[PDB]
Amino acid sequence: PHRRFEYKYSFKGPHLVQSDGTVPFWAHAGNAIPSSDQIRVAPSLKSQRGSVWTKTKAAFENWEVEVTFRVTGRGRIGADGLAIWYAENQGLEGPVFGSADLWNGVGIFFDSFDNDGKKNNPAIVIIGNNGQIHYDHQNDGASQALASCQRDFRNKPYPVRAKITYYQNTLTVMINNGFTPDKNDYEFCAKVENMIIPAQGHFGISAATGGLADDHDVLSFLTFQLTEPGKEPPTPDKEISEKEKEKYQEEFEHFQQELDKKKEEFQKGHPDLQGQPAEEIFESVGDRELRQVFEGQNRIHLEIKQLNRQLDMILDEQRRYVSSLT
Amino acid sequence: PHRRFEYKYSFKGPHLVQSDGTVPFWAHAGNAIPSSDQIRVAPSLKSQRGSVWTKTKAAFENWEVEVTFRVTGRGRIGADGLAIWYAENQGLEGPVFGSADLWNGVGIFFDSFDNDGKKNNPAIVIIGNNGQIHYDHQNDGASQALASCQRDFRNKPYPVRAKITYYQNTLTVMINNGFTPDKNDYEFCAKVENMIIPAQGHFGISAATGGLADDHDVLSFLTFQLTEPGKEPPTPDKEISEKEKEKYQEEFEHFQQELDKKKEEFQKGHPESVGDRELRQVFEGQNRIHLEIKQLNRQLDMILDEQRRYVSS
Amino acid sequence: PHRRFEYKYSFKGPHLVQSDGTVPFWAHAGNAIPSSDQIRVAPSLKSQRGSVWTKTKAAFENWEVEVTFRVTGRGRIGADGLAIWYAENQGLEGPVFGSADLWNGVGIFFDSFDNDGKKNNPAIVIIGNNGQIHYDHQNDGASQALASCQRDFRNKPYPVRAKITYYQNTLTVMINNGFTPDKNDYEFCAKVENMIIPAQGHFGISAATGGLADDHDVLSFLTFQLTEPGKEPPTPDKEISEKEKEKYQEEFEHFQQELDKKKEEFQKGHPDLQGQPAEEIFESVGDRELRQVFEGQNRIHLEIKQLNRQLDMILDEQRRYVSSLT
Amino acid sequence: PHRRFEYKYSFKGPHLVQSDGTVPFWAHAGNAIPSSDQIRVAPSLKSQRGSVWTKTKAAFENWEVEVTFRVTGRGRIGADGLAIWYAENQGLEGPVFGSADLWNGVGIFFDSFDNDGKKNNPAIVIIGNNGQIHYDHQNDGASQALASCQRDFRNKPYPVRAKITYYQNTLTVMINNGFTPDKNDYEFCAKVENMIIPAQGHFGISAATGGLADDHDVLSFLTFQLTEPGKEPPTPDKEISEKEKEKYQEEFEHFQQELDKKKEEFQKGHPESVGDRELRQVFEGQNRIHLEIKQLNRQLDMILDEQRRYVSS
Amino acid sequence: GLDKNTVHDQEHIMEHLEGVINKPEAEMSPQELQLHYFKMHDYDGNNLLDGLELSTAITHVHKQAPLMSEDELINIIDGVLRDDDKNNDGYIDYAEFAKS
Amino acid sequence: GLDKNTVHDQEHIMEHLEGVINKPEAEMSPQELQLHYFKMHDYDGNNLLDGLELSTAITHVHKQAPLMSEDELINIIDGVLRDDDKNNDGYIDYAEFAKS
Amino acid sequence: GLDKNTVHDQEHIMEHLEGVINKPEAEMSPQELQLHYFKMHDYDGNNLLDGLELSTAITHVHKQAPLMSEDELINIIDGVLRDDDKNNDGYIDYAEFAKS
Amino acid sequence: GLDKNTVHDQEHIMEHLEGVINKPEAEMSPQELQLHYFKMHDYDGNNLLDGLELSTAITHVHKQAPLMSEDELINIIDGVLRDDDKNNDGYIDYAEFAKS
Ligand SMILES: [Ca+2]
Ligand SMILES: [Ca+2]
Ligand SMILES: [Ca+2]
Ligand SMILES: [Ca+2]
Ligand SMILES: [Ca+2]
Ligand SMILES: [Ca+2]
Ligand SMILES: [Ca+2]
Ligand SMILES: [Ca+2]
Ligand SMILES: [Ca+2]
Ligand SMILES: [Ca+2]
Ligand SMILES: [Ca+2]
Ligand SMILES: [Ca+2]
Ligand SMILES: [Ca+2]
Ligand SMILES: [Ca+2]
Ligand SMILES: [Ca+2]
Ligand SMILES: [Ca+2]
Ligand SMILES: [Zn+2]
Ligand SMILES: [Zn+2]
Ligand SMILES: [Zn+2]
Ligand SMILES: [Zn+2]
Repeated sequence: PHRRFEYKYSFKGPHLVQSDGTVPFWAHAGNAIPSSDQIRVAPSLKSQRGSVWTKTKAAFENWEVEVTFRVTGRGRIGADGLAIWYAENQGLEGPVFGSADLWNGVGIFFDSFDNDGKKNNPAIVIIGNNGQIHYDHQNDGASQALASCQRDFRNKPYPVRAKITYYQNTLTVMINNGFTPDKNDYEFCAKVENMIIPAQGHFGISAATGGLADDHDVLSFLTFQLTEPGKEPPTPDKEISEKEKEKYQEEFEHFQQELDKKKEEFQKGHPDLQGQPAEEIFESVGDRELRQVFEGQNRIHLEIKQLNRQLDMILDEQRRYVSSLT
Repeated sequence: PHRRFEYKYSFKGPHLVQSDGTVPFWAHAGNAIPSSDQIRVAPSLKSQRGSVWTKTKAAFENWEVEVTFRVTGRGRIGADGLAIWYAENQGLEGPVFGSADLWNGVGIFFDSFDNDGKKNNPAIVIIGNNGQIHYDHQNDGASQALASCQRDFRNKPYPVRAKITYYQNTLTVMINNGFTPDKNDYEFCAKVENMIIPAQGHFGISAATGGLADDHDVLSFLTFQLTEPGKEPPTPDKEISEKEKEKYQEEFEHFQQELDKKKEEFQKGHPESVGDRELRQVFEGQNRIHLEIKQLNRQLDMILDEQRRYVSS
Repeated sequence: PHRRFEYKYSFKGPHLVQSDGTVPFWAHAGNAIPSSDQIRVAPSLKSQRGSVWTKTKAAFENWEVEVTFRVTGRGRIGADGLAIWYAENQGLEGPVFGSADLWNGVGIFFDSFDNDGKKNNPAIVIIGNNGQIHYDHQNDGASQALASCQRDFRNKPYPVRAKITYYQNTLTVMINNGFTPDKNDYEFCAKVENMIIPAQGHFGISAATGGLADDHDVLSFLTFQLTEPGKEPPTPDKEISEKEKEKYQEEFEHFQQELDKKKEEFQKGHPDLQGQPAEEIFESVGDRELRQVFEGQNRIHLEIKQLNRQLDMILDEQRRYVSSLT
Repeated sequence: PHRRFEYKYSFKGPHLVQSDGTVPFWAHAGNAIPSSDQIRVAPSLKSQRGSVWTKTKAAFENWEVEVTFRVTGRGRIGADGLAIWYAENQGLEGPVFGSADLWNGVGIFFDSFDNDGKKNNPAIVIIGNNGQIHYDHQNDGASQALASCQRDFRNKPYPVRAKITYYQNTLTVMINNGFTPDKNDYEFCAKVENMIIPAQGHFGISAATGGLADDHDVLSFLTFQLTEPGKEPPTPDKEISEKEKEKYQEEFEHFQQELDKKKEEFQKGHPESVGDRELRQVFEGQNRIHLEIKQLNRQLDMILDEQRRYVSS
Repeated sequence: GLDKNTVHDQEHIMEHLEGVINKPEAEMSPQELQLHYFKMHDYDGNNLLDGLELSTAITHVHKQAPLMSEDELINIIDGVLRDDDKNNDGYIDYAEFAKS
Repeated sequence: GLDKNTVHDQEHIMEHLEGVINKPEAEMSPQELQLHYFKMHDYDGNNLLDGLELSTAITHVHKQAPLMSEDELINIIDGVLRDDDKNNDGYIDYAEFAKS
Repeated sequence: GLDKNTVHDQEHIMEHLEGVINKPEAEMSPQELQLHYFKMHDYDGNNLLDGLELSTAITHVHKQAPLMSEDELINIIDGVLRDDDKNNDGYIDYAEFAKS
Repeated sequence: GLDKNTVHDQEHIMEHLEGVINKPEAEMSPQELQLHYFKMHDYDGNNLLDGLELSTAITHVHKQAPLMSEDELINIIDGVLRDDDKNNDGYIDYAEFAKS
């Protein structure tokens, strides 16, 4: 289908927040911390709840939503987790992943904690609700689940990219798990066929944290209206001539390569310019634990060196005392 | 020395923040996030500054502060770092570890980023100031370092503990590196003799984050007034009778065990993991090896000095 | 639907093998080791390949297959893995999970190694082949996959139970991951709709092992013919009377409880009867590594005790020598 | 003692089994599974017995065997166990660790299951036999144990190594527990003095599994004939000229480095993980601590005995 | 082939009950020992005798005669299932067993 | 402000006891309930009460009420410390607490 | 609202190119600096100007005046997109930018 | 059996060199190829050849041939050890190998 980007229902860096300190076209509430690069919906503190919702309602019969997010934790178990919503009303605060219950719409829940005890978490659960059903958070929504895929999204070297597509009453969620830096590496997670959602509603993200604490960050939210090939606009007749289209782009590319050649010799011209790698950023929990043990052994090593030196001194002085007396 | 705990210049859990949303007796500013269990002075976001400062000034000739904190980050490299201040005025915001420059007092800087490039970070730097010198951010304060240190306080299994003591015009910084959950496991890190500080100032804590981001959480900050054993005036008959204390304490120690016995059956009447316990056992074994080797060092010192007495004869 | 157990296409313990040393109605080949409790299709040795296939072909329009299996490994990464087949011809030996390629049928591959490098293994992949397509083992069959669910089946406290149902040209795979001892705890893994398989074929299991080595064991294979409620046999008119059915079962239950009461007081009558728990059997790889480190510290502890005792002796003897001279 | 390696009574990788499917010079029987890298003498299945025995008998007055093996099981409790035999005849099948009872010779039993219930397993038990006594399975051979030991050879990061030496009618069993990849890291486990064994017998290895199941894999089995330094007859001029040896060895040591330099660029011309390297570093650090403490013990012994010489004067 | 005297045999039932139950009975009613015969070969515990359990009931290892061939075993099991099982479940309940 | 009735409130000690102690209490001696008051307001586990703990004791919301100004709580805590703590450690022992 | 003098302004282009490129140019052709203007605000790197990048192009933080309200910003961005974007993609290519 | 031509086979040393060494060889000195023969048949890395390694050297299948009886290989290896090994260590040094 044909894709149209919608700016009023999207947000991204590196200028995510205005000078006021609020995301354009989005209202944030709870413990959300909007920054210039991402939104920390729930910080790694006990009992945090945050949400960011669109101000204006979106009337799209078919849509695509691309959410880039990172969920980080110190331990192996994680907090309550994240949730992407397309509802009728702004949930804001509440008990369901930092948002209100009894929502009329669709919710894709990235649940990191195993309340049910089934040992199948973290997971991605597609749940559609009509405003009368209550989400059973102690059961991880197992009875109410319309779709469930068990894909670990916590503690990844690269941000996790979820793509949620509503098209022909079919909702498909495809996830790039963040093992590779390539953005276009999406893999199928789940689908729901023949689901009815409200005709117009608000997009939203929410996050919550229980006894264990995770950092839930959303780097970018991207919204695309989808149009069928049969239902396309009649013509892009507005375009004047293809000749100017074949006259402008080579000048644009010539400018790009000239700018690159202008950049190259002066990147090395100023010695203060440097570069920092990102290899140190990623470390697994068990790897960090083993490194901590290796660091802990250094005290023992230094104390053994101290003991050896003291033994050397006592041996030498006993030697010289024995020589002196004899 | 005799220690008197001062509640006005201290904060700790498990109820650290009131229902209003502010730390009692402390003013937070910047990107600090006070919570029930700790204060996240600077979160792991780009360009974050935070500070928590006492409201009322402290008039102590000798003092001691014990600070428990965690500096946790995804990367091996660290953020700008953490700072503990005894100043004249509340710095609040500023460019020196999230607090104001040109302070009149002393600042203990836990610096986790190597701006100078000398490969000597993270480190603990004690810097005194009188208000007429700028802190050198790019040189990590090496030029004005009264004392220095080299300890890694980042990403430790247990929270890092620091005891900073001003006694007889001497400042001593002792650090438990966070490899053991023992509170009184401090090891000597730095000291400065004959340092003058303002006789009445504010106690503050601050944190800052640069391009790389760490979370600087402060779990507790306990301030003690120190007095000399001879300078403390003893008041006769001020204390209660000793026999009454004995009777009270014996009934209290009986009743606490009675309460424990009451709770033991009911906890299972109405209803740590593997690997975590294994890691805890590994760290306990490392601590046991460390303590045994220190005991061997003490025994070596004892036999050495007894041999010195014998050699003298 | 109505279920009928088929013994000729099934095998289970605790009498899995006859006195000859072969599974009844099944032919084994390769490095398979049929035992009295399970079949070790591929032992934990380098370059092992094993297969067990039914002798007679099964002509079922709808069927259910329940495979109980255990895949165990010392490390975190595993061998090539296991495969369940419903083919036209017996694959026996070959390069595809210990069985031949170019199979005409359906294969559910429990793949434990990540040949593609996508970091999405272990996984369960449903692949249908018609005899002309070649399984791309270096690509984990990603291009040829008809279904893929990422469920970790390696190193589980209880055996993993997969249920594969072909019904109305729909193939559903539901997996109990082995976290709980309850057999009837199946969770949905994958489905394929409108797939055409050969009308009659052989059931089979195969397993293979690459550079890394895993133990692949099959405890039980159970086959059920499925009949639609519309397509049921006309009547179970053969049954004579319900009165005898209501006369026999209470006598049977009375015998069962009498046998239990006969057993109870004589279980404790003989003191040699004991009981062994199964808690020791399960341990994770990282848990075993940490326990190995803890065991390794004991040498250091004992050597420190030896040093302390020697220091005590030297201190005491220097003390007595000093006292004697003075 | 001078050691001569005997290939006929040995087996090792990386080509352990021929294309026929049998170990050279060795006959396997029972549930043993010879492979290219090791022999799985008993797999982790219920009621498995396996044995590998030499074909030709050995006539050595003094001998030494080095066996590398792994006993790996899912559970903390172990199977029946492993056995190393110097016997008169090939036991093959039987009830004593998968080999025949009533053996005439010596058996070193690595027993990992506590049949007796004395909580002293796993253990290494040396049992001599003349053919007229049954091995007591239920008592773990405690009654007829010439020597004993207590080491855990199950589920170790590195393969467990054992050196069994018959010299001057004395049998010594030394064990590297598998905490280090060093081959010559043996520690004393047991010894028996003045034990008589048959002057010509077979070398065998065996394993058995009871209700609980372990995999007993033997990676290598190297047998050396031992001769005394004085008993060895020296042949004059049998060795080559020393200068010719020097020229040969210097050209060989040049050419091996030349080959390494040749391979280094081409390996990357046409093209261990994190955590595994961390675990290896942890084990290396533990070994370093162990070696340093042993060095401290040796220094303590040196100062102690020098003080004894001084006290004598 | 599931003969009446085979299930009604006392010695076979006594050998199977040896060890598991510590009360040896000199005599037993044919119905009682047929309940024991149904209970002993139900290894899974579902109180139903399927083809695989009858395979170990017919062929046996008792401590001889060569083990029965695959075709004859298939014929005997198929005959027993076709005669005694009327619910088409593939199993034999105790009512089905006691009926024939 | 360390009032006798506030320490002797049966319902308040019952509210603190709810959850942690499954067994409820109906009648209680004054020493019993004052020891519950001392133990429930001792979170650190050092068996001593300091100003930071008495601040929580006086100004915890329960289940409304205006939050006390810091000056008033400073005065109350200072009065308690001066009246009861003869130790001058900054910590209130149960001897010092039980005097009042 | 994407005025011709706004993109054609030399000082704005010079401030944005300050630091990133180390060659300051005293004069530049309007087409050259309009290519620079298109390149500077394409933060993502896809060579397309969407609404979110024009939001940071119109509203700004330069080191004043209060930040432009949400409704006016929405109207300006919607007008620019409706006038210059004809392919209904939601983005503006350099051909679309140079046309208007 | 440690024949001069078998050690001097250019194609056999090339076959052993394939894979491990990316660069192929066309002409080779006798010392060069005999050192390749010594190194490729030294798997343990001890720079010494023993009977277990010479057994693989003589009786490895490559790409047929009847597998040699154990007695013949015993005779060949014993002859090599007696002729070349003056060391009596049970190991063949490259001095001992280069004598023949
Ligand atoms: Ca959950
Ligand atoms: Ca769950
Ligand atoms: Ca710095
Ligand atoms: Ca520095
Ligand atoms: Ca694979
Ligand atoms: Ca894969
Ligand atoms: Ca035993
Ligand atoms: Ca024992
Ligand atoms: Ca049954
Ligand atoms: Ca039936
Ligand atoms: Ca307290
Ligand atoms: Ca006190
Ligand atoms: Ca763009
Ligand atoms: Ca466009
Ligand atoms: Ca060698
Ligand atoms: Ca030699
Ligand atoms: Zn029988
Ligand atoms: Zn209360
Ligand atoms: Zn600008
Ligand atoms: Zn070759």
